[PDB]
Amino acid sequence: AVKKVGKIIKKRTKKFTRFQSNRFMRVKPAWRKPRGIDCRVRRRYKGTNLMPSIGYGSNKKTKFLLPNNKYKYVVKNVKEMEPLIMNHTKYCVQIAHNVSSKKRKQIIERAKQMNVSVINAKARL
Amino acid sequence: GIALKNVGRIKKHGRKHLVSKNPYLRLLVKLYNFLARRTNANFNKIIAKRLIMPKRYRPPLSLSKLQYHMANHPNDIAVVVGSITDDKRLFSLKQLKVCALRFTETARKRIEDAGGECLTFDQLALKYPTGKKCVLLRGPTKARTAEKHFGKAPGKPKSKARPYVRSKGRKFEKARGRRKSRAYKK
Amino acid sequence: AKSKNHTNHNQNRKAHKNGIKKPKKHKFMSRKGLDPNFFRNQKYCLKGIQKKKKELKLKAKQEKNN
Amino acid sequence: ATRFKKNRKKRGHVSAGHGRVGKHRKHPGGRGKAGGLHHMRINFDKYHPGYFGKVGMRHLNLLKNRTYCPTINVDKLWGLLPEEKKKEFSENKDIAPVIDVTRKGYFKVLGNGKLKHNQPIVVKARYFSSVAEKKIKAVGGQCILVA
Amino acid sequence: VAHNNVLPNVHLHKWWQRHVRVNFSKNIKKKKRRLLREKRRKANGGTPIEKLH
Amino acid sequence: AVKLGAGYETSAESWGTGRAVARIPRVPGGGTHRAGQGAFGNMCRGGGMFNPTKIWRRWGRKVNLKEKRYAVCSSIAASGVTSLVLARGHRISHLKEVPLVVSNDIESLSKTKEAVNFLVSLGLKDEVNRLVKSKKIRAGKGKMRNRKYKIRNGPLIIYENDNGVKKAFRNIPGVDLCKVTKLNLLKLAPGGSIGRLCIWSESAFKKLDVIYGKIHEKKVTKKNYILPKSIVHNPDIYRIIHSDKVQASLLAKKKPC
RNA sequence: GUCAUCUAAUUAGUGACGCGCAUGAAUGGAUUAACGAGAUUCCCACUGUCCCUACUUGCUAUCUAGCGAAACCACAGCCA
RNA sequence: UUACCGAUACCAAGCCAUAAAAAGAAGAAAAAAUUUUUUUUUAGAAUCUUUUUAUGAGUAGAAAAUCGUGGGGUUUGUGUUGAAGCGAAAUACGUGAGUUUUCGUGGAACAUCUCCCUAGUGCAGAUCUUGGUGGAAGUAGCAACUAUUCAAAU
RNA sequence: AUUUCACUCAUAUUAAAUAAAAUAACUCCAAGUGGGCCAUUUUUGGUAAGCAGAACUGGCGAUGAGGGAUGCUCCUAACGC
RNA sequence: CCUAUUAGCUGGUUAUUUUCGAAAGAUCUCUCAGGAUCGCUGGAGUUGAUUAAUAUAAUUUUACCAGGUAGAGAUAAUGAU
RNA sequence: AUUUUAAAAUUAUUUGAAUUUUUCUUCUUAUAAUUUAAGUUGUUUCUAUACAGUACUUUCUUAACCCACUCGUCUUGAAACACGGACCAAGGAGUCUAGCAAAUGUGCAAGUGUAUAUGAUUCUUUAAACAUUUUACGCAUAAUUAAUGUAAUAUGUCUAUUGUAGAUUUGUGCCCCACUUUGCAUACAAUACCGGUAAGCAA
RNA sequence: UAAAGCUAAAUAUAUGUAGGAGACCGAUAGCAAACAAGUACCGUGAGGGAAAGAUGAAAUAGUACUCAGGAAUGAGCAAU
Repeated sequence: AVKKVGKIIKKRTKKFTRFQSNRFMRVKPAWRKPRGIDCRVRRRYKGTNLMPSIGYGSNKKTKFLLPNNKYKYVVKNVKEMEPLIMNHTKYCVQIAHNVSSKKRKQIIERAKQMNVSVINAKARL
Repeated sequence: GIALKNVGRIKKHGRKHLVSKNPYLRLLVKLYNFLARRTNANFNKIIAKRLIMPKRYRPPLSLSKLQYHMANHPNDIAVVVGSITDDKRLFSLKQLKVCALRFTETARKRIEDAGGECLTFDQLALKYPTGKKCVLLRGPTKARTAEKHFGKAPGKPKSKARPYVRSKGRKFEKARGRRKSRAYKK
Repeated sequence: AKSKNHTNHNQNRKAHKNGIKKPKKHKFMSRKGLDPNFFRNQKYCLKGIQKKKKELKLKAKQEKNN
Repeated sequence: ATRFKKNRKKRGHVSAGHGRVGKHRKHPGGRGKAGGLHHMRINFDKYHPGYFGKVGMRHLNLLKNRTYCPTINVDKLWGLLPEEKKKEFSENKDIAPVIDVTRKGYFKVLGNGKLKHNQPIVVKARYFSSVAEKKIKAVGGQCILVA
Repeated sequence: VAHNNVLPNVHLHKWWQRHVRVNFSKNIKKKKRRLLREKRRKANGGTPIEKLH
Repeated sequence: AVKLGAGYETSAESWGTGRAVARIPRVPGGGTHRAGQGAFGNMCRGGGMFNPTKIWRRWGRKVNLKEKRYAVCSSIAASGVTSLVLARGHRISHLKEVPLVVSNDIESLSKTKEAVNFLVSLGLKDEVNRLVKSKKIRAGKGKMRNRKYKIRNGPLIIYENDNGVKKAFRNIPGVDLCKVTKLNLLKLAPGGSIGRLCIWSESAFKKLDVIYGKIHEKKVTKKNYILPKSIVHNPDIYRIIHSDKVQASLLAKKKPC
């Protein structure tokens, strides 16, 4: 069903799974459109693995923003934080996975004094 | 369910945006469709449309045809979206005021010596934004060789389509179906 | 095996999918093989008309250009 | 530019765009120009009318150097020489240009076009069309035959 | 054959991969020839290596 | 290219109908692991690739001489403007002017120390630092193919005479030189990028005009070559829009639905 | 096929008959003692072939210690 | 004769996309404290921005835009304060291929989406190839050659 | 018959009506296809056939949804969330 | 080994969304499991329309045409009876 | 941030008129406010006077109601008593070259391409880049004929064939259209002229 | 100017040897063979023909000692 928090409405949860991936190990759950001929899912038989459509698209006014109602931006050092100084209340910052504890403390403190929220603030400590 | 042609969506044909990634041509297109939108000028609308066209639809125009088309009105400006090429068959030029996308080196020199001048489309927008005293011209679009193969297939009755052959000797596609002596002709 | 020899089924639908095209109906038809000794005379008429018209226009041009 | 190829966009489509019923067999109509006059006859007659048969006599060894002759038409002689020299031959009625067309690389002078009225011009060439001669003499020039 | 195309004419009905060869060494050969003739004219002690024709 | 017969150097046999096995060719014999295994075929292990790479691929390309000359001219022009050189990646915020030219004695210096000192004194200390600290071992299998490091591109020193400049400015990472007579597009636009920080000697700068048509000389000027002409006289599109002649032509601003 | 015989009963066997679909003479015809792991019918003897099955012996099966595969396998396994 | 139930069809409204359209190359608003402070914004990317309406099945087939992989130029980055990879995950984003993060493991490299170049570039099947592993199953079976037993030593 | 001059034949609703009529017309390149089948109505052969062969239109194929308990083709109705 | 011979025949032919969307007729064919060629389809592009018109229409009206199926007939012809 | 304006309605005054004759009668005259205009705003509680729980968000696992036949494939028709598939990993199939065309982008343009090769203080890269003493060759610039061959208005004019539509331009009734003016592209024709063939003449 | 003869260069080199490179492959790939590879092994023979790389910086740190076991091994308060 639809999920609605604040103004952000997510039109569908529980991401689509590939047909028959439940009962075949070689078939990964990642969605693939089934070509088939008599394919059930392709023909849209009721009660079987509905396919993604453009109609599920979230509205463009609130498309990419996180539950904190702002867009995420992934940074790798303190230098890539400069553009956030202007839109600190529209963007949250996430530190890249391959950033060391050297630099993570620096990015955390810089974002703190920049007044921009950090997503994975308590990582690697 | 509703019964509409094309499921109710209007379909247009032809170019929508310029394919050329030429920065100067992109600037020209921006300026001229701004002019077309803002002014009422069908002149500007046509220029904006023609700046968008493929290369085969902005063919070169010779100085001979330029002079011939501008013969009756001598004080106006010939605006051609293609390029202007020099015609060696022409003996003498006379005082031509022409705006064009590109000018051949020879055509340019001939025009300057004749005393006219070569104009670009930004200058044309600067001086004649609406298009007063500007005659819109274009070269022969159907004159190119590729068009000689189009139309009815070569082999249809009364077809003037030029076939695709290696060469055009007597022994190349000239015997059966091209003369009464061998079965039929065309 | 036996083949379905013939059917006109779906042919009308195919025909009407791009409509029943009408002939273009141009204004002038070529006179290549029609009424000789008449269209030849028409050629002579037209030649004379152009001769007289062009000679009048040339007279006017000469008398206006001195 | 293998990433722009159309086959890439049929990557998961089974038939690779070649049909489910007809399939993509290998040479299902024959090889090369096989079926002419038999089952590709409609193609041959519609796009290459006079293909089959032979006409004319045989030239055993040709030696195209014997009959090679480029042609220049009568309306390009004045354009052969530069513009200021056109001007200088134009205003002066006592001199005419002598153009050795053979030297520029044409052997025959053809008669299409229009020479300038009352502008004499002498042309040297190996061959002349009769109408080319008539036009050159009409403008007061002369055709000189050279080899 | 199909559609309006020139009739095919390719003379590749024999084993042509054996005879294919590509000149990867055109400019290398140019340099080698220039070096050889330069060494020739250096060896013959000021006499030009060209002959009058 | 792969070895010509690779994967097909075995005895061919596909006895496979009625054997309850796939009809793929199998190697003959017995007494070894390979006997009976799937023979050549792109799907088989050790079977040879689908379309073996051949040396007669179209490696090179033929480029029109006029187009190459146009590209070189455009690269020089692009190097002549500050914004493009800045956007390319160079740190030229302390340069006095983008088409910077230095006295011909730059062609005579012969020590990398004084070359670096001159480069710094021009204000390219940041550029030199970028080039120096950019040296880095690259990612991937390239570094096992004699392609270990990856450097950025710095200033291109264009000179007319070599009195030591070539053996003075090399060995500085990211710096390359070019004689003005043989200037190369592969150096002028590295990676197809627009605008390269170019440092000209005075003589090379002056000889550019000789090369490209002005003050013609017999064995220097590119014979009967004409500099390309723009299709617009002035690309200041919004200036010509704000000109009062066309402002009077524009009618009243309308409104959306 | 018809007539005899064989039986109680004979699409079988044997002896005859012959306008023989379509027999026949070294494409060999007719007949033949002896011979045959050749085809066929009948009789005597014989017997679990059978009426009509029963009991019994060895080796397995079976349970255990040890050892220990394979074919087959879309997913699986009640019916009207 | 009434009432009711009953669709992915119909109607009203929202949102996605497609198509078409109308139009466009610069200035302060509010709130909370107390005249002065504080907090949000204060926009202008033309394949763009704002707004409007209609429409949305689809095999064979075609096209566009996207998402990934090996390698190459350009740019600018990440790594012993632990890279790639891998297992489980996530108040995560996307419609979706995917992307990005956390923890654990790992112990030496990795990315570049700034733009572009390149290809041996994307698997569920082909009695596909190679390798590994199952249920069958502690099952079938370990049945020719008459036969073993007592005591002792090691 | 052609050409040139004249005069003028509704158009303010448009030389009858109606028309999400320009979503048109044309040109180029090219894919797939070229085994079909069913329903109503008509019809040939056949005793007849879920038979063989045809005509019109609509469908199934290529297509799900509600109903006909069940059902490729029936009725309703065709599909973004 | 030529040889990865040939196969009009069987099997397979690898990411997502969006948009458009078929044919199983026809002509010729040593053709009937194939092909070429029309038709149907996509993409590209131009000319047009953008002016509640004109072009246009699987529609009707008005005017005018052509027909010999259903029906009717056997005393109208032929053939029956 | 120059239409959530204007008006429309309502209220309170005000001007005149009308009329169904008046406590919602109507029409304007002005003013000022409202919303019934000009797509939801307010109040009060709780979350809660917390820093992560028994609440809230989310994943997973289980149920429950309704629904749901193995996919791939050939086929008119497959869940089929049609074939392939025991399972998993890795590999696995429209590519390369020649030649032609169309399309589009780019450069130059009656020219275009510098082929082979040469030179040159270039020689890690560099097997690439750079260059080419003012009728080499390809394609195009002219066609037609088996062919000897012949070869495109025609010197009255440096005008440049003729029509009907037609883009653009010019004026008269800077924002409509009707008349003029010009007449691109293109379409449909007509004319000339070139090559070949007929026919007539033919030193 | 045939029926006699010689002759360098420009030319070619899927061989051998030796160098140098690469937008090549990265152990099911790349040669069949990264290794003791035309080896093991198979066939009377002509011939057929594999699989198989990685401790760690250093084994000049490759597991000492104790306990339990016949031993393999296991465990440790012991150990690189």
